[PDB]
Amino acid sequence: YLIGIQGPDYVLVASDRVAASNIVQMKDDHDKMFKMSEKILLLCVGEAGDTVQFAEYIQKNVQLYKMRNGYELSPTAAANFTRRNLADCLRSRTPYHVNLLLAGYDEHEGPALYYMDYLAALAKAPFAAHGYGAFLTLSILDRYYTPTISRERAVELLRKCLEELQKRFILNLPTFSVRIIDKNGIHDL
Amino acid sequence: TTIAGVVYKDGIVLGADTRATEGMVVADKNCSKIHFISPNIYCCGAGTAADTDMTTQLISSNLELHSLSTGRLPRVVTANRMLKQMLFRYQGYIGAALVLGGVDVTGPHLYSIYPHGSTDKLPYVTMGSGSLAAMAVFEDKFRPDMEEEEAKNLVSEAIAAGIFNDLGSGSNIDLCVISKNKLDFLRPYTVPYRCEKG
Amino acid sequence: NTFSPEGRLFQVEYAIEAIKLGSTAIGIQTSEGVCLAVEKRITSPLMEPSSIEKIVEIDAHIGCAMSGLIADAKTLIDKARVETQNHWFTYNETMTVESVTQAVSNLALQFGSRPFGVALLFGGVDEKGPQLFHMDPSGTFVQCDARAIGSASEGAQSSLQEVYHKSMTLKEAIKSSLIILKQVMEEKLNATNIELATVQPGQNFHMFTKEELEE
Amino acid sequence: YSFSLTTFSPSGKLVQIEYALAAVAGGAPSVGIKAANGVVLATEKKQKSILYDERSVHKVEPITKHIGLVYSGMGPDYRVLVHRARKLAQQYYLVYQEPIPTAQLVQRVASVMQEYTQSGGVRPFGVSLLICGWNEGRPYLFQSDPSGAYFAWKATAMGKNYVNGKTFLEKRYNEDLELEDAIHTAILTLKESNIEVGICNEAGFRRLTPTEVK
Amino acid sequence: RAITVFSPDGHLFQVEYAQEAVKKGSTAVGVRGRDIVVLGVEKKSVAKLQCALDDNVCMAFAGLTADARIVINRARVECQSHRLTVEDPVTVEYITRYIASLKQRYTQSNGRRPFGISALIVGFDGTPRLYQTDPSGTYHAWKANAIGRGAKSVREFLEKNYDDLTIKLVIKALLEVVQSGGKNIELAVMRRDQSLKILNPEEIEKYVAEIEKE
Amino acid sequence: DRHITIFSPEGRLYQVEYAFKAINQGGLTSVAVRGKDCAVIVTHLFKITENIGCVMTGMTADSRSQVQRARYEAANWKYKYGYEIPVDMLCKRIADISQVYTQNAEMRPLGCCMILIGIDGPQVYKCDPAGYYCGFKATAAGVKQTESTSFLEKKQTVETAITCLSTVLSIDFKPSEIEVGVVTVENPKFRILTI
Amino acid sequence: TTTLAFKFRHGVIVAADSRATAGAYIASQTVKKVIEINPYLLGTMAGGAADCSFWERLLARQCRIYELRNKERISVAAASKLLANMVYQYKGMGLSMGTMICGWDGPGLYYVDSEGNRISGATFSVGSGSVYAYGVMDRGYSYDLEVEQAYDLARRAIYQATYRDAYSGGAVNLYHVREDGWIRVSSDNVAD
Amino acid sequence: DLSASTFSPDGRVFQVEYAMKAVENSSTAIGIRCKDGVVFGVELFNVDRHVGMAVAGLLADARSLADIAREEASNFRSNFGYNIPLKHLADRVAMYVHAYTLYSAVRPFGCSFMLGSYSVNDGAQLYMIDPSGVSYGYWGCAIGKARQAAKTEIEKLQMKEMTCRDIVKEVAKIIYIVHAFELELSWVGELTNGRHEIVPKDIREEAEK
Amino acid sequence: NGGAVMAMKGKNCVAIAADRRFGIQAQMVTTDFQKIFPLYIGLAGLATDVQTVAQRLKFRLNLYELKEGRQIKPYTLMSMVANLLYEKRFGPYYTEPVIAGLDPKTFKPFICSLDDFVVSGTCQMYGMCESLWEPNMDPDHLFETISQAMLNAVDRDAVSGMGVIVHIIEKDKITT
Amino acid sequence: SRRYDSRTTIFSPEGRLYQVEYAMEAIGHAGTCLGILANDGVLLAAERRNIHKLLDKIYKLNEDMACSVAGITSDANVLTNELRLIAQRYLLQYQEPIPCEQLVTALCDIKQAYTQFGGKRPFGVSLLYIGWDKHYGFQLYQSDPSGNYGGWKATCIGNNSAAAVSMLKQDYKEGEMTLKSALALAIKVLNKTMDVSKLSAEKVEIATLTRENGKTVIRVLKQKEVEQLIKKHEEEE
Repeated sequence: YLIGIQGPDYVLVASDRVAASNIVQMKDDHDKMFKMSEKILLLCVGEAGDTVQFAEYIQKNVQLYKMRNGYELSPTAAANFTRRNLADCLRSRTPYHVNLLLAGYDEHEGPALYYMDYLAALAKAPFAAHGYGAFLTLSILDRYYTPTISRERAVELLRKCLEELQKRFILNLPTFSVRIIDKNGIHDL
Repeated sequence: TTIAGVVYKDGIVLGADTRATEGMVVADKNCSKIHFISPNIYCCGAGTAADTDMTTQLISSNLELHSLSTGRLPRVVTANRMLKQMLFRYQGYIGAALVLGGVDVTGPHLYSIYPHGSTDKLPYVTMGSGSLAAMAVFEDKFRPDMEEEEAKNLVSEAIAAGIFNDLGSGSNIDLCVISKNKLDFLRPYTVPYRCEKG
Repeated sequence: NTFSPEGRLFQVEYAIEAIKLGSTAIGIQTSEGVCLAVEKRITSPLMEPSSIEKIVEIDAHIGCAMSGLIADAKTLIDKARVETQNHWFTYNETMTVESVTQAVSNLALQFGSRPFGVALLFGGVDEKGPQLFHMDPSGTFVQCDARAIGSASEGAQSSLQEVYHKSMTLKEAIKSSLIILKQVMEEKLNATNIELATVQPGQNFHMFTKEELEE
Repeated sequence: YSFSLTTFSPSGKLVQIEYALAAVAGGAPSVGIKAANGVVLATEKKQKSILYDERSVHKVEPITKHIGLVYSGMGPDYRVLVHRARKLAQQYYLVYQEPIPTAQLVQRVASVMQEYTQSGGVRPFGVSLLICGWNEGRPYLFQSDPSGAYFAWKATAMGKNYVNGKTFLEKRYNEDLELEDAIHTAILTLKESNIEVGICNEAGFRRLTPTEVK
Repeated sequence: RAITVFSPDGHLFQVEYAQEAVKKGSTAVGVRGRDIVVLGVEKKSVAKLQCALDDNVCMAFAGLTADARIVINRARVECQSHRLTVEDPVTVEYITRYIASLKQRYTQSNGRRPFGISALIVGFDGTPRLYQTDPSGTYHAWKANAIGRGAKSVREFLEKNYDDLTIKLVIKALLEVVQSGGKNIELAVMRRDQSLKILNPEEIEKYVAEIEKE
Repeated sequence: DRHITIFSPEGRLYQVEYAFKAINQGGLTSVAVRGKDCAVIVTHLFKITENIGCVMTGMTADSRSQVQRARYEAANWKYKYGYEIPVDMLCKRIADISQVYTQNAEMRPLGCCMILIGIDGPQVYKCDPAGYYCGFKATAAGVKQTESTSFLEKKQTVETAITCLSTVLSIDFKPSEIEVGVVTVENPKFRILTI
Repeated sequence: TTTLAFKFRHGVIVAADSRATAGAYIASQTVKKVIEINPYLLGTMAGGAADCSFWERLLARQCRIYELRNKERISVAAASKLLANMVYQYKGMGLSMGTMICGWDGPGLYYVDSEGNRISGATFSVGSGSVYAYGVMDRGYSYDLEVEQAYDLARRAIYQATYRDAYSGGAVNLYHVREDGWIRVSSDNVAD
Repeated sequence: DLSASTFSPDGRVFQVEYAMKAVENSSTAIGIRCKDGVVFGVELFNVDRHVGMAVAGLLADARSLADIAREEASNFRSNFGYNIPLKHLADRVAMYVHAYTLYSAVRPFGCSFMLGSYSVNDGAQLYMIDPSGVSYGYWGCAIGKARQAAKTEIEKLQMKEMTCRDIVKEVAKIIYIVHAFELELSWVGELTNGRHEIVPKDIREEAEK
Repeated sequence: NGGAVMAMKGKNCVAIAADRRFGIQAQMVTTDFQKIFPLYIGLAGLATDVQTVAQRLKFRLNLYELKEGRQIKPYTLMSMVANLLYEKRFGPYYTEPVIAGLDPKTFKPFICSLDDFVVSGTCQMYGMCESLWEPNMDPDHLFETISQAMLNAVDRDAVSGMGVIVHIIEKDKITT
Repeated sequence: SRRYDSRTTIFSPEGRLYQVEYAMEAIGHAGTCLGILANDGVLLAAERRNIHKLLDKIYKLNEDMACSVAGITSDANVLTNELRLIAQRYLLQYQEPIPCEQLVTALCDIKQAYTQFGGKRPFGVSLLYIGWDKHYGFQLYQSDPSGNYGGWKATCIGNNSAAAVSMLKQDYKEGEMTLKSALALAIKVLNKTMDVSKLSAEKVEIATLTRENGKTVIRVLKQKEVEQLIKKHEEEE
């Protein structure tokens, strides 16, 4: 499960720290954070190596660009880049099954997060979620969220969504790796 | 989807209906099917309209390149032979079939060409969804020794037999004469509340 | 490509001339142990005294000294390591020095674009005990007892001719290289003017620390 | 081979292309005029042995519905260049479905002639050819040359004694002239230096019909 | 065709020519400062109308820059590819090895010529490492080295003399021996984990003026 | 220079004209006449297609490569179109591949003049190692080719050709020396006359 | 095919049962699952028997080519990563295994599934019996653990796994990767 | 002039001629078309069971053309069934011989070789292939060193009604006059039933006698 | 997934309209998802193909638009996407493009679709608009008919709706 | 065979490639051209190769970037084609218009490959890039006919590049230009470089790159405006 919120001067994203094959989870420290730049941050739910075999394959390009050009890409620019890859893999022998949120904060275009379908259906998202806990949570966030908010309030709005994943949902996802992106750049919470 | 052709004394009257359906809905009530491969030769299409249009464009560019090169207007059999091959090579991925008619000094030829690549010249041919219904009328009524103008009275009724009796085929008949004497296109040929502003 | 009217190829004999501008290297074989030795080949003082290298490992049992065109050597060296590990992967035994050298000889004159200038000295103690195969850039490997490769090496060859001993002791054989390297060199040899590497019958190949070299 | 036979001279001149321009200097004269009814292109061809044919290999070969070419230079080279020009035109028709703009066919064909001034093992095309076309509201008269440089013209000349032929074309003619009237300058500029002729107008590309050439 | 076929000398033609080509490059001074690396280049030839491969590895090529970027691009693809395969970033040594292998490759090749650059690859491990790489594909560690036009005389200037002080060395070599240029010189200290960082010319005046006092 | 097909400073390919001189030094003297109703050729007679023949003239070895290429293309025509390739189309295509020898410096002009005869009425095409082809009315190619061309210009068809070879090579023949091929209106089948 | 591993302040212990099977027939009970790559880091074998040998032969080869060329040790992070990459390529080919990289670096334990699931935890059990092995494991596991107490924990947790898993029988095979590196700490029997 | 693609100004490629000289050196082969059969003699290769070959010019290269001819006979037998006719085989192998002349990189052949075959329809056929790829039928062929020198004695013979049976001795006789001589002889005529085969040793010993 | 693509031509003004939503299965993702990319085009069907064809087409189109500053003819654009999608007849991308917009400088409308009005998409529309179409409408009217057809076909439809965008192309104004 | 090959990738004993030196000299045969940056826009004057009566160089790389091609025409077209492709491929996947500095590096990679390997002749054509990349605003780059590129505030290329660019050394004051000063200096230097005292409208054509109301637009000057600048020139004389 992944969650994303767009705020006045921030982008808020947060992730369950878990993975499981079989009946048990085999880790609870699992980072569905895939930070790739100072303010370009993938978050990839999806099964197996494909989530990270893709994530890093994007990361090294997004980084390769920064050395080769001397400047950092826009959240949109990185988004359309990963979008392109996923569309190519759909027709390929290997169609990756990665549902990801590309958070980012451009300065002069402002904060933006993007939902990205595994098939490859980029869309700018005012707020978004991924996973299967997405069916539950998106209603809470759709009701509650307004145009204004604050990073202080964003914490409460997100803490309320955490309740759904334990209290009504079957799977136990117990710790949430909350993080923000703000003009300052990324911080853990 | 009733396309047809007849070899009359001076040539070939091709005939076609203006309908294309995406299954059970008519998406085009004015569909052009008697595609101009060349000024001399024309090819009706049936089956999938996409395959028919595009394959006809390929043979068009091909035929018009060969005639452009010799400076002599191409033969019908040539058109057919590359069509035979073109519809064979895919082995049923080109599932759209073609009725080619043309005249070369050698005179009229009209081959129905099935999408697996069988080319068979015959005095009457029909194809499309309506073909069974159409071919019974072409069988019953076609006569060798038919004249030039009576073919207009022989394909408009035959195609009409496919317009009424069939449900894939309908709409205005197209009829395109092929003769060295003259060529004729008759694009729409034979015809058989306000949402108040502000 | 052109066999000269006098038989032998041109580029190869020119590659043999390229060795003459390569470091002197004694390739001692004691029947106890292997003692590959090479002049540091350092000339520049702010060029590092411990980062320059002349002799590389191939397996844990085979060392490999090099001479001639130093840059060219590393291609054949890396491919030798790939060959030996491939042998380990397929047969679980380590690849003996005769075949480790042979595999590198096979690649030597494959120019259908230009020949390597490198002379190599594989030393590996293999079940036979000590073995020391010199490798010419002519694609010819030869088993040796004492061969010194490189530029002042011809004088090192003839010097070796009197002092070569039946059998030999490991430490005494080492001392032979330590003395001969003073002769072949223009300067007075210093432990930072040699890089010695030795393989005792029982040990895995060791680059020799400098303090031991002064003695 | 894999190595180009085009290399700079010490001051940066493409010697083989310059020699290709010398090959253009040979060949029978060509002439072409944009008049205002339509362009005309015409060329000297000769009986030579009196056993020849005149309808066998016209220098005036239609390329597309309303484009044509006339060459000066080597005749053998023209036969294949035309083939690729027709290839580009028909390929364009199946992709874009309109007969390709005159300016574009000239550009694409120029690129073909440029490829060999950079491509291995091949010499540059000797042939230089007028490429005359009429789309939309305008008659187009183009000159492609051996390096793949091309220019649109209002009047131009090629082959033997183009040097004087162009001079006549700028003084004996200017502005506009009704198509046979601008053929007047063709037949009389060509005279300075059998004959094939072909015209464009807006009547499908056309070879000036033989009874009326007379 | 084999390009770098051996001479009857035993030398390689293209390689020695490439050695003289870097000598035409500018005086890419470097030294492995005990604190931190510092490197710099000179002779920008200011008309007034006018690298980093990682956050550890950095490069100060001399030679012909036309080739040098083209080398560094492939080197940068190699850095990032290594970071995805081993978890940690590439070490300066591994970069130096690849660039040296890459440069070697073109001598033993069909149709290629050695890259004319001799790069001063530099970088933290947090201990400074200051390699030279030369067209041959030889790579040597150094603690001071300077490759360029008149850089050899600078290396000797260093040999007899070998944050402010390492910068004083890098300036001193140039503002005593090479032409005095307050803009031509572009030294960039790389701090331990701060990315190679150039200074504004006024910040360079820490010694560019203090050398005028010395 | 004069070795790799490239242009001379006169804008002239040297290797091409060397190939023409090689045709002249092939030592044979072919002539063909286009009658209204028949198309005599005389000299190496070939049957490129059952309806088409030609005589190569020049290097002997060189003739066979282009004979086989002519049969390849002639057969491939019918395979993609389904009617005899016209004599014009066949000569055009073989000329188009002989240019490839000229465009490419790798490979060399095959020195064989190619006098095609066949009815598309009767056709007498020439082809050169240049890549130039044209329909003549009464061609000749070979050694005494120019001396024959005059006699052709001055000008029963079989007689024209045979008296032309007789007068022009200035020799009275034996029937084995003059191989003769006719393609009569009624006989589109390439056929050696057999005087 | 159980192969527990866990790390604690005085080592990383890797225990493995020795049974291997085809059908409900048991071909052997002699295999030592913890295929060696390096004196100081080691593999595992779970899933199909041949896969783990082969992949870890390729791993041992590549780790060796690396240690020669780079002239340094390959790390547990890097070792698992090259491994994870190499097993990914054969994802969808059924080359299934549950190899683990272990070794002192601090200690590094990275479980590495065949579908490319290179995850770093500290506490693992891999294989069929893992679900049994897990429940015992957590109950004694603390980072505050003596080398002996940890030996007992690895042996109890393997012993309770083999007791229920039909396809896992054979003797416990501890390897302890302490600071220095691994030793065959116990090979001791289960039929005690 | 020295490279094959180039033409010398006069009208030939001199490389091809230098390659031709190689067979002008090597000693005479002599096949003789006869009332039945072609007795190859060379002071032999089973190209096919049907076809025999007698090479001349440097032997190294000659074997490769032999092997290509064996390949050519086999591809023809497979694709068409029926045993290859020599009039087509000559033309095919000769075509392959011709390709070299045309491109700079590969060198022209040194060899010239008379393949021959008795067959029912064709009867005896004796075709010689030059390194230019010029193959012609013959009534007799003799190539090598004594090139016209052998030709005067095969001219002295008048096989047209000589039997193969005289010729098996006569080839060796012509060899002896133009020629110590190692002798080789072959019989391909209807008694041998088109099986390419060396002369029976007693007749071959008699032939040298 | 999908989405609806209204398109309609009455008088020189060229109407086109579309739903602004797409769904991951039956759950709406976004209430804003562009389908009408500016002579305009409106693709519907899969989102992956919507975006893939929009990208590929703008690319091929810009190479032309730089090569001649001559604006593209609608018919040639129709051929451009026609050929572009038929290249996958073995792996065909699922999206239904319906261009709508003027023929340059003659102010002449050309609408068409590709496998009066042309509707396409997941939809409801073809039966709804057909007898309501007037062959002459001022944009003021044109907006009204297309907005009715849009809203009525799509409010009923399950998987489309929740936002409407309407471009009524004219040289004088382009209303939204 | 390869005996002919003159290499044209060789490295010379003087240490400077042959074709690169010859490529520099090809441009001297090329006609005058100059681009002049300002703080609001970037000019590109160029001189139409001859005035010839009966004939009836700057191109659109993007709408936000454009190039001037100097050294030769036949090669230039292929360069422009590749530039349009690189730019529109970058616009394809990254979905933002290519930053101009990058577009230059890409074409110069393509150029450099011709010198480095393959035994093929290099493109001999120096280019300018006028543009306004997002990250730097207006910028101008010059591409040497071997890989190089140099961001330049004003530069000339073509015949008398040296006299013209040197004339701009002191006659282009730094960081003061309103676009008006760019037109004045442009018209000056192009005036001084030709032996014709002033220049005719069939000589100059000026593609000014101007940020047109938040949508950057390249525009070749309309000839009536070209002649007001020239008509001003006649009185500047």
